[PDB]
Amino acid sequence: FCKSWGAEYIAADVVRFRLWATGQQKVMLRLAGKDQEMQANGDGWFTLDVAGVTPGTEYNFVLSDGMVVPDPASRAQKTDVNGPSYVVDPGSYTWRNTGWKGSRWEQAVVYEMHTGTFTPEGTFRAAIAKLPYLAELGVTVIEVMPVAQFGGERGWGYDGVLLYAPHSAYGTPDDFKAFIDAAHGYGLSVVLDIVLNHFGPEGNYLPLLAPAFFHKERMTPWGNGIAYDVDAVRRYIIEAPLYWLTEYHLDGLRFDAIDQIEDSSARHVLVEIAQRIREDITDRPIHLTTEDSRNIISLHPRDQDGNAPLFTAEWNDDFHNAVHVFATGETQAYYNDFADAPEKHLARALAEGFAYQGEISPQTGEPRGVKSTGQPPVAFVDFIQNHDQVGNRAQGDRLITLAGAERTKVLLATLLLSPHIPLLFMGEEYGESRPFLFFTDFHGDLARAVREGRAKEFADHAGENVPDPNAPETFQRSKLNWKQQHSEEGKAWLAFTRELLLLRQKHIVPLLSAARESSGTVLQTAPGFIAVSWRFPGGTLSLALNISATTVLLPDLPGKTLFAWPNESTGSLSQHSLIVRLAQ
Ligand SMILES: [Cl-]
Ligand SMILES: [Cl-]
Ligand SMILES: [Cl-]
Ligand SMILES: [Cl-]
Ligand SMILES: [Mg+2]
Ligand SMILES: [Mg+2]
Ligand SMILES: [Mg+2]
Ligand SMILES: [Mg+2]
Ligand SMILES: [Mg+2]
Ligand SMILES: [Mg+2]
Repeated sequence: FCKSWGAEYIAADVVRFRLWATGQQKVMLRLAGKDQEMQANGDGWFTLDVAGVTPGTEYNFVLSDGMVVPDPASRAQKTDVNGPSYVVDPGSYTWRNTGWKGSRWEQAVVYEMHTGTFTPEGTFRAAIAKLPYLAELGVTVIEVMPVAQFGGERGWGYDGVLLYAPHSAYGTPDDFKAFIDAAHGYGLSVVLDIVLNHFGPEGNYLPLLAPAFFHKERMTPWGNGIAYDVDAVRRYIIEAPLYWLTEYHLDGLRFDAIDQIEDSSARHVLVEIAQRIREDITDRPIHLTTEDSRNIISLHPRDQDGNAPLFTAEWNDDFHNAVHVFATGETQAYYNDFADAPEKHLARALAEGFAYQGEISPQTGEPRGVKSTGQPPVAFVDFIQNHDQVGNRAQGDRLITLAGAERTKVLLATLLLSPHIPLLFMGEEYGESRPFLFFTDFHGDLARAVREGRAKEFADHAGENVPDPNAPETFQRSKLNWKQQHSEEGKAWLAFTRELLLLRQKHIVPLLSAARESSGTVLQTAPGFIAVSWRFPGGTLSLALNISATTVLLPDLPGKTLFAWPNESTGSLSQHSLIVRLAQ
C-alpha cells in the first residue's frame, strides 16, 4: 500500500522517506547511522529519496536540535518504540492463500484475541498453532486486539503510538502476515482493532514534530484530540486503516471508541474512511465494525439489497450491560442505566438492537440513542464478555466467576443462538476463569502515573487492591490456561460451545440474509425471565430464558426445539434454563 507518510519503495531500488514536521525548521534522515539532510518541500513536509536501500536497513529522523525519533509512520521497529525504525519490503512475504475472498458477514462468529496472553509465547507465530482449534470450534472471525507499537513489551494495545507498525514483541510484519495467511487457510477471517481517537503516552513524538497534529482545546479522556481537519493529519489517520487492510490482506477492522473521534470537517473522517475502503477494496467483503457509546445508526445504513456502504456493524454494549445486571445484580457506574428492570432492557436489546433508543440515561442526564428497529439484526455485535467488560474491573473478573457456571452456560447459549452477530472473548469457549487484568510495561514517572491513575478509578471502592499494571505477574495472571483447555471440565465447555456454533450455522445463519429489519418482539418479561420472538422471511425464531430459582410458565413458542438446556419442559421453563425454537 502507498502512503503519504513513512518510508516506501518508489522504484525497485529507491526508498522515499517522508515526514510532516511543522514544528521543525530542518530534519535529518539518519540511515544506518549516517546523517543526510531532508528537503523541505512545502507545507511542513520533508522528503528524501535514497538509492540502494535494502529491506531491514535501520533509520531514524533527527530534529533541528539533535533529538533522534522513530518514524511516526514506521512500518516496523527494530526493538522498542523509541528505537530505530526499519525499511520494510511489502513483497518479502509470499502469500499462499491468495484465493481467499472472505465470507459473508451473516456467518460471522467473532473471537477476540489478545496476542500477548493468548499463548505462553505471546507471539503471532505461536498463535498459528491454535488456529485449527479455533476453526474446529466454529469461530469464523478472529479479532486481534491492537498491534500498533506501544511503549514496553506488554500491553492491551490501546497505548499504541506507531499506528502503522505491528509490535515487535508480537513478531515482524511477515510473522503477522503468516498468521493472517494461515488463518485464511483454516477458514478464518481476521479483523484488527484499530485506535484512531488518541495516541498512547510513550513513544509519541508527533507533538514535537508537528504541534498542529493535535488540537489546542480538544482532549479525549486518554490524550490530546487529533486535528483531523488538518490535511497532513488526515492523511496519517485515513491512510492507516487502508494500509492495514491492503498490506496485511485483512478482512475488516474494529474501530475503537468512535464516539471520541471529533471532526468538524464537512465530511467526517470516519465517513471518508469507510467510503474509501468501499471504493478501494472490492474483491472481498470488508467487515468494518465500530465501538460507539451513542447508540446512533447513521454510520451503519443498508441499501435495498442489504449492502453496507459505510460500516458493517456496531458494538451493542447494551446487550452485555443488561445481561450483566440481570445475571450478577451489580448496578454501579454505567450498569446503573440497566438497574431498573434489567430483564426489560435485555429483552428490548435482543428484540430491537439497542436498549436505549432516545430515553434519558440516568448516568448522563441526557437522551441516549435513536430508534434501531429498522436495522438488520446483523448490524449489531453482541457479547457477554470482551477485553473491557472483563479488564475494566479492578480484579479483571470473568463473568463465570460472578454469575457461576450454570448461569454462564445459559447466557452463552442465548448469545450464540441469537440473531445478532456474537463475539466471544478468548477463553470463554472452555470456561476459562483466570482474570484478564489491565497490564502495561512502563517505567519511571509514567509507570507511577499509570499505576496510580488506575488505582484512582477504584478509589470509591476503598478496600480494593488493584494489581500494579506494570508488574509482570499482572500479565502472567492473564495468560490463557491451556491446561484447563485440555482438562475434562474444559472439554465439556468446548463440547457445549461447539454444539451451539453448529446449531447457529445450521439454523440461525440461514435466516439472517433476508432479514432487512429487527423483526423482533418482546413476548414477556418478569424478574429473571425473558421471552422474545423474531419474525423473519425464513422462519419465526423464539427464545426464552429463566435464571430465577423457580420454574416459570411460557407463552406459546411455535415450531421445533432447536436447543433446550438443561431439559425441555412443555409450557414451562425450569430454573436456570433456556429454550430456543424455530417455526418454518
Ligand atoms: Cl458480507
Ligand atoms: Cl463488505
Ligand atoms: Cl455503550
Ligand atoms: Cl465468562
Ligand atoms: Mg520483491
Ligand atoms: Mg463453518
Ligand atoms: Mg467508550
Ligand atoms: Mg455501541
Ligand atoms: Mg450481503
Ligand atoms: Mg439535556
